[PDB]
Amino acid sequence: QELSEEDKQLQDELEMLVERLGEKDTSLYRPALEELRRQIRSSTTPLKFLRPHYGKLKEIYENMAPGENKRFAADIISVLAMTMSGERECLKYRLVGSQEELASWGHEYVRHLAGEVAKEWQELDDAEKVQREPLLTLVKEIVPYNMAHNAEHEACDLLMEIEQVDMLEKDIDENAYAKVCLYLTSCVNYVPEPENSALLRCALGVFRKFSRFPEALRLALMLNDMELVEDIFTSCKDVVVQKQMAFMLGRHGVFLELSEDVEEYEDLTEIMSNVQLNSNFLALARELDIMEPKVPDDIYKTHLSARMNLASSFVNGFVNAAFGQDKLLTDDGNKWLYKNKDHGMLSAAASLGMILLWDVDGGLTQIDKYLYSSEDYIKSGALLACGIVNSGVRNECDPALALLSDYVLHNSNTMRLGSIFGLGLAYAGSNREDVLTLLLPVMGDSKSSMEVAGVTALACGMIAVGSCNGDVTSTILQTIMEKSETELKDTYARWLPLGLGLNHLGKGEAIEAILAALEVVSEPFRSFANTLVDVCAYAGSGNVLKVQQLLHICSEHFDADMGAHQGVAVLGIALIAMGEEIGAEMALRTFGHLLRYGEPTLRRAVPLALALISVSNPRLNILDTLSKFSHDADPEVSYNSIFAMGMVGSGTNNARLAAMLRQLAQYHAKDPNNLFMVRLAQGLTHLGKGTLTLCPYHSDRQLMSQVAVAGLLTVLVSFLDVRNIILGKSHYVLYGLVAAMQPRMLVTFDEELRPLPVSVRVGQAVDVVGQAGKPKTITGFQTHTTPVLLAHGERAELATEEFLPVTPILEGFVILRKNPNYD
Amino acid sequence: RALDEGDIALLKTYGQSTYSRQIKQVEDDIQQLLKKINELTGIKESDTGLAPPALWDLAADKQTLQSEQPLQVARCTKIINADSEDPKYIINVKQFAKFVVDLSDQVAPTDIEEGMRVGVDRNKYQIHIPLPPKIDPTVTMMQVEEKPDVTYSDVGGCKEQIEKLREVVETPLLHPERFVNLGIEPPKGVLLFGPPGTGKTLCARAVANRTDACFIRVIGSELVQKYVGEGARMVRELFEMARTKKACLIFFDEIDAIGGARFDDGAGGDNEVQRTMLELINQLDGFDPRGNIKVLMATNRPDTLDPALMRPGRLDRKIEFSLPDLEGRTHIFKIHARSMSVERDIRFELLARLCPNSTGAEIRSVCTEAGMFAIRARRKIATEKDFLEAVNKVIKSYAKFSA
Amino acid sequence: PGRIDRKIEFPPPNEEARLDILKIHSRKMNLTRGINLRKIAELMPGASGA
Amino acid sequence: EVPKEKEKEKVSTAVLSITAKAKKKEKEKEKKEEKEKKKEPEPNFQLLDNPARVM
Amino acid sequence: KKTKGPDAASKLPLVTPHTQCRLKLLKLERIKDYLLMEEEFIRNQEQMKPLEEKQEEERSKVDDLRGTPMSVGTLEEIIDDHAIVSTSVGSEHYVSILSFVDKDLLEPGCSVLLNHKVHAVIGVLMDDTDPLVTVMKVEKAPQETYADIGGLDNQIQEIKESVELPLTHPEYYEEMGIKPPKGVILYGPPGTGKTLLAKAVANQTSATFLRVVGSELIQKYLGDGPKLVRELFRVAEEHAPSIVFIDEIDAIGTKRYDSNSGGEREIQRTMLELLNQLDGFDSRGDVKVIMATNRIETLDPALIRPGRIDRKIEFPLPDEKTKKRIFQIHTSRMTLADDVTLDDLIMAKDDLSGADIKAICTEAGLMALRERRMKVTNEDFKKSKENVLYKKQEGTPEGL
Amino acid sequence: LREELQLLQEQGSYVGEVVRAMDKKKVLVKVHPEGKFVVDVDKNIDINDVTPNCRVALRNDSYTLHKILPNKVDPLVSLMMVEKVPDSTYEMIGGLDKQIKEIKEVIELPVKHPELFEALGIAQPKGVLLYGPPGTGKTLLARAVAHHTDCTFIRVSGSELEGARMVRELFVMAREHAPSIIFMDEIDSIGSS
Ligand SMILES: Nc1ncnc2c1ncn2[C@@H]1O[C@H](COP(=O)(O)OP(=O)(O)OP(=O)(O)O)[C@@H](O)[C@H]1O
Ligand SMILES: Nc1ncnc2c1ncn2[C@@H]1O[C@H](COP(=O)(O)OP(=O)(O)O)[C@@H](O)[C@H]1O
Ligand SMILES: Nc1ncnc2c1ncn2[C@@H]1O[C@H](COP(=O)(O)OP(=O)(O)O)[C@@H](O)[C@H]1O
Repeated sequence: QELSEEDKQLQDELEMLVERLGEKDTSLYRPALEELRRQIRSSTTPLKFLRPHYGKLKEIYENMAPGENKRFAADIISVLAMTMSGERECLKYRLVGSQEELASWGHEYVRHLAGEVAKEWQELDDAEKVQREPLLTLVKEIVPYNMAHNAEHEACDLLMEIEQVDMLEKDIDENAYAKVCLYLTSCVNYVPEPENSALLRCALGVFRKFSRFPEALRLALMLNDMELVEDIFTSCKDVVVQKQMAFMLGRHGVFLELSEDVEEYEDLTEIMSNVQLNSNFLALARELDIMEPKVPDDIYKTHLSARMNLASSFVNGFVNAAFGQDKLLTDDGNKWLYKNKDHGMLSAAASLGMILLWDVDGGLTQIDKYLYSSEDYIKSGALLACGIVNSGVRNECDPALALLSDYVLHNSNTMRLGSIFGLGLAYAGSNREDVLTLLLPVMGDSKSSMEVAGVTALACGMIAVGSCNGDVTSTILQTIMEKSETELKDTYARWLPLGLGLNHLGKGEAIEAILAALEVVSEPFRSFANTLVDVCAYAGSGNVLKVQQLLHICSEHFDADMGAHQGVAVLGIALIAMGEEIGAEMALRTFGHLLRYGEPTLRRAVPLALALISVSNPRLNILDTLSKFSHDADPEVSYNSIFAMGMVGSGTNNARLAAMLRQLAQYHAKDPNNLFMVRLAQGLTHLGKGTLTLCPYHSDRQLMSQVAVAGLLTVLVSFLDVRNIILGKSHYVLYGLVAAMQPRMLVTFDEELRPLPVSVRVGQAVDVVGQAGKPKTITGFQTHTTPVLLAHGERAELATEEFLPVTPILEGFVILRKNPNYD
Repeated sequence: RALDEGDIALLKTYGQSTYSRQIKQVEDDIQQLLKKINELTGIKESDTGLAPPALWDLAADKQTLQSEQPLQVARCTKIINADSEDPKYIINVKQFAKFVVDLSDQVAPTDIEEGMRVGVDRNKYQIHIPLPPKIDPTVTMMQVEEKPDVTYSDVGGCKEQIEKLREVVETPLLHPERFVNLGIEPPKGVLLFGPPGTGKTLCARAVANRTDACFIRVIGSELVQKYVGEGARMVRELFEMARTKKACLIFFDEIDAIGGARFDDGAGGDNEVQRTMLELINQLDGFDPRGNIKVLMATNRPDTLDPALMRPGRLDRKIEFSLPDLEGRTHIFKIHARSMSVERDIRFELLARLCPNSTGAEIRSVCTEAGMFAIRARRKIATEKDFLEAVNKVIKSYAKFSA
Repeated sequence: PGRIDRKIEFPPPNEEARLDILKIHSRKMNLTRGINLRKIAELMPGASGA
Repeated sequence: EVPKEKEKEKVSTAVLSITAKAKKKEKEKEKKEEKEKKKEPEPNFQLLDNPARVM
Repeated sequence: KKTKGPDAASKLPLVTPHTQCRLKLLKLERIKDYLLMEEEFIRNQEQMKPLEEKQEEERSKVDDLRGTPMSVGTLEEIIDDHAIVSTSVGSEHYVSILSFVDKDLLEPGCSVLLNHKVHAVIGVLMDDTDPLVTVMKVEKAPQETYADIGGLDNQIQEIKESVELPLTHPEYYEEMGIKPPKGVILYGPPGTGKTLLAKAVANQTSATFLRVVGSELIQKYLGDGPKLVRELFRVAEEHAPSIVFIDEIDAIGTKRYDSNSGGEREIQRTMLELLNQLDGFDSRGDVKVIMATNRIETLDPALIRPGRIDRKIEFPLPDEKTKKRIFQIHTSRMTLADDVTLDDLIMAKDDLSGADIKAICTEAGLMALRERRMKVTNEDFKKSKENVLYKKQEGTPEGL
Repeated sequence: LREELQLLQEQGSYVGEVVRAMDKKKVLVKVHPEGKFVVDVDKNIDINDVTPNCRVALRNDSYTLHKILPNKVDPLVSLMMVEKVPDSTYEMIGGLDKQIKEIKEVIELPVKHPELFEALGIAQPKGVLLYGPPGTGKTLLARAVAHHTDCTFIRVSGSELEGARMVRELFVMAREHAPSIIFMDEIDSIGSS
């Protein structure tokens, strides 16, 4: 083999130089290495020739006398070790080396030096803190090089590897901080909890420094630290940032209780209370012309019975939800409930409240007449309708608390159930001390039935979701202890762990104390309760241990039938890491293999986890798999598959999916048990005319709203065993979607808070270039007026650089101000 | 200047990321697990029928095991050739067999007919089960078509063509006067030809106006096929299916390949076409005249073969149209405007004048374009959307003439 | 596609290229001590390795 | 006479990187929160009654 | 004989960086963890059996009656109780299966088992691994998305609207009562065409896709060229409603030749049958036929008419911004240089198409990998221009 | 041996080409006189012991497996239109040194290491054309990189006459090796054919 003539000549020249450097006398050692190093650091701004001289160069470096000659020798060994590395010999030589300016030895060398520093920083033991400072100083020298030469994302990699994101704040300038913070946010989804909080805290630090509060609030909501949310809300002072914070709290649904000393406090609490949510939503619905009450009959396509009529009423309420415009239950509503049979009048009135949800003024007046109804079920449904109306939306005088005064602890089981569920939906996320101090004593009542006690626990859990309310947990545990185990573990105690999971939602770690106190409970219910509270607390964390513990326990034979907790393990499989697309599309495939070879109880609970992964997101593979498994032999499996399709298509108005359900309705026309819930799935698909989505992931589909997932999980827990409970009595548990029902369109205001007709470009927004933490790139600009339905996969962007939003996140509400360069 | 060996490995290790080798090992393990879990399947059994048939229909499979000695008369099945005066049956078998048997005592000689497939029991080859297959390939399922074609306003009524064919198709099906007042049988045939256009729409209208003996749309291009005898058999089963379906009309369409051109290149170019011609004449010769079945042949040009002079005794009454005038075009506009969300307040007569002899297909096309322009404007209204109706119809007439 | 990657062409062997092909083909064979292979190849007008 | 049988049907948990990364985090929390009678005495020093099957 | 294929692969192609970094590493670790937890889950579940119930009721009743010896044969016809099956060497059996009878999966023309001796069907080979007569659905629903192409916003919006008239808002023209399968007639320079394919993948993000390129001047006596596509489009209607991409045959296979008779029978058959299928009054289905060509002149007058084939779309040459976007897309995977030499290569360039952009980007890496191997080769700033000349544009004597 | 003769009176063993090895001790097998015959698996060989694309011995009536015979399909039809890897080393190739410097870069580099091409971003070298005069230009460096890459020596002229099918077996199945150069000779298909 024959190299280039000049390449061979230079190779022989370097061979002569190294032999001269390898000679006996050291008087020529210095001149030889002076000549050598100049061309060694030539190609980096050569290394092939000195490939077989590894041992000789090591001997020369060791033989070199201490001083200048030795540290250049260590310099040459280091810059050559990047090729001849059987170990991190580059860094060990460089630590012995000069420690002068390294950045001039080529980009390849400094990048390899940066990584070896990261390896040593991780490798060094706790007792070794001598060399840590020199590596930190070396890191603080290479970060400016990475910032200049667009290497900031790997600079973030090494600083997070060495846990020095605190000085990442001090070094990064705003000119490139947006992509660094986006890179941090992406890493947040996968890093475990202690460094996850560390990256969240530093992300707040960067945005607080750079006056980037609107996205900082998004990150604060990820941190679920209400104290930090209050601190950063105080930190920002401008009127524009104050009012966008209140939209974000209002859109999230959690009410922030503050003082009137702040400027424009009345508007801030109003927009946080979502008082104008209903007015804007109806106004945009009218502007789209989507206001006509869609009859359940022509949804069914009847061109070719008491429970079936009930399902028709429920889907009508789902379609006309948040609207308040439906004469079917308003004019002849009394006739319909009178014609209705048995237990369905409560749900029909609650469905009417679903039509009137978020319509406080309109709903209360139109439900006042039905409040004085004769039947106990109608009265209870009317009271539940009031709670649905006041659910989500906050009010200054809070009419729900005064309206539900005698019914909060009323002796009648049905009347108490409606009020308790109504207060739970109303005070969901309010965390109000007065509401808690009035409903927890109702939890302590012994006259209430087992299911009534469970509903009280559900209400307490959704009110105090993600609050770690100690007295709520103590009452929950005390009520469980007082109740006898034999009657506890029958079919309805499954709500008590749900309240515990909601109260400790997104916290973790401390759950060991709760499960230790719960350890006294017998195995059939303890093994279910401890798993449910664990998965709910560790939801949205990517803790793939908690899923594999679920996978291990749901694998057991478990065949009195304690194997029911295999189902909550399946729900926990999706619940832990439903956050991003990864951890959801593959746990989806896990559910496929669960159905592919699994227990009857396992395959009963799998569609519930499938719906939890992609609620309101009609993924084609999900819809096909659910449709194929909707005809399984097990009736409960078919029921779960029917409901799963309704949830994944909920609030989408997906035409082809609706056709599939209509085909399923024809298939299941003979059996009403599947038929009425196929109708239910269609109503879920057309719920709110598709204007309100049901996915609990908001703020660019990366924030977990505690109230919405609380109500969603309550429905899925109920749908663990609907083969018994929806057939029997739980026609009221389906109304937990109010928390998860949030609008998915854009409402644009201005600095004077008036609706703007500003047009935006909307289309698929998926990553194209991954060279750095670049913002998600949108394609398919189908621009039109600002009311646009924001679904999964596709986002919105301003048509021109003329209106500057308060936050680049474009969903729900946003204020657009005139750009200084607008012309 | 290749300088690759050794050098390429060094520069492959020259740069990279700090853990590029790590992710490579990670993704190789990802692919290793992917193959392992594709090998570690779920239902790892190609044979299906796991339990729904293997729990209760299995219990009756015990019954068929108790009756396993019977129900074994399957063996092999083959056609029959002919027979003697009565008892003996000389048969050609798919085993090339010169086969004769005493027909099984359970089977009378009346049921078995020449050219029908019968299974033979290997022990004695008795005529046990004479299967009437009546198997239809997928293309034949296309030759047969829907019966209820649904009636319209004479599908853009061209009063000449329809009224000439009603006395030859509708009247014989009504059978009010064919027997006595007019000579024995109605006119022997109908040739509803014409340029691409109104052809066969009047046939569909006559099908809807008549009884359930409804037409099937067969294509001559489909009928001509590779090899020899397949087209002959296809025409035979075409007549069999039409005869069985209440003696329905047989609608031959695009007769320019089944009859071919007026010539054959060397009598070897299109000879299977000639094979189909001989058998089709043998089928639609009628033999004994019968006012039950009807036949209609529709092409665009009179390119029929030499039987074009025998057909005056068999296939007479050649009629055509496909020449819509102003009154024809505006009536086609009215029946098409019956569909969609349009109303006749539009001055559609102006557009009928604009397009001279625009068939009925283009008028349907123009109406389709008008609906497409309405949805493009996002207005589902079309009753009063007449100016927009006129605008889209005239601009597309411009595009059709010159684009 | 499938051919846009490269369109490498084969030049007919030159007199020196033909010389080398004789050497490759005549290395296996035995012959006289003296031979002017270069002139032998150059005597052939054009031709190819075949 | 004694089977000493166990029908476990059990297999372990295959958990590798982000499992083990927070398993390392659970490891971070879990850190704080017959010879004298068998050598000599084989039962061969017994006494038996006068009915005794002995070879 | 074919309905669907098990899609349990393509594990989350959304690797956001696509380059070696810590974020990509963590995503791969989460991917690889999730694979083991599944292999955990299924293995733990398959062996930790819920219950040991005899011989799973399999070997007790059916496996013995299925027998050890078996032979495979096709199933021909179905009757109420028995089954008419055409086994090997032309054998036909009229026997009632009652063991492992999955009536949905048996179907006519599928391989079934025969237990020998008293020949009774006892099972069906559902895989059968041999539906190989005419295969065009093998490349169905291509994974290419909108993001793969850029700078073609006007055409992407136009094609999306033409194909989202169905699926999205199907009641729009359902109330208008037209149900138009007009399709799209695509123009474009000969330097493009698979963009006519790449812009088609925008609609291929929904449902399946079929391709007929080159085909033939259907000399076949049966013709059936456009007619088996009609059957395949019918099969597409059975599946998710697919599109038929017939680029370069709407021009050659459907040519506006002045000749009337004696024209290879394609004008007689192909053009007429194309119009019959493109007319909504004959065939239903949400199938949209995308007609793409590089010769607008050869448009047949039947194909010219927007009355049956509407939604004419013209593909123009890329502009300066479009050239910047396509070069960015093609060079994003390769990390061209740290100096980002982007506009110098396109500012003066004219008449450069997508295929040329891909070729020059590929040749830029090849020339650097030839001998200039420097990771992000510092020569790439001008070698990208060196291989953008590359001659090979057009060559024909002198004539000038 | 007499009992072996009596066993072989029932044909002894029947040769079968194993294709599919099902989990329930089932192998499809192919027998030359008839073809596929689904059967159980012998006791001496487990379910995993069955190796596809090999030969096996069956029984007379039940056709139960007897012994997994070594390869018989490969020796019989080894040479149809293809060839395995020859040596034909590049040392024999001469006078075209300035040309193989491009073939090695365009063919040897992707086959030896596609990781660098994937890291390069451009990793689609698929076809080389290799035109020249007759004589020098027949088949060489199609047998040199064959040994340098250990792919194949599949040599098809293209002047065989239907063009459909045929190549499908060589494109996937009859490769007999994941590395494949599949060298085609002069492209007899004229422009536009
Ligand atoms: N008189 C008419 N009135 C209404 N529509 C017509 C009329 N003539 C033709 N059409 C329309 O033309 C299209 C096809 O017409 P028709 O079924 O008569 O012909 P075809 O079978 O397609 O063949 P050909 O055009 O060669 O006769 C249909 O959309 C039909 O509505
Ligand atoms: N504007 C573009 N942006 C991104 N990729 C493109 C663009 N144009 C073409 N391509 C890609 O380059 C390839 C060749 O494109 P095209 O010009 O359509 O091929 P051809 O010229 O051979 O018909 C296509 O496969 C397509 O994916
Ligand atoms: N038939 C032959 N026998 C021996 N050597 C040959 C033969 N044909 C050509 N050669 C030599 O081997 C080399 C082959 O190159 P070439 O013919 O271009 O490859 P290919 O035939 O695959 O195109 C040439 O330098 C030539 O001198």
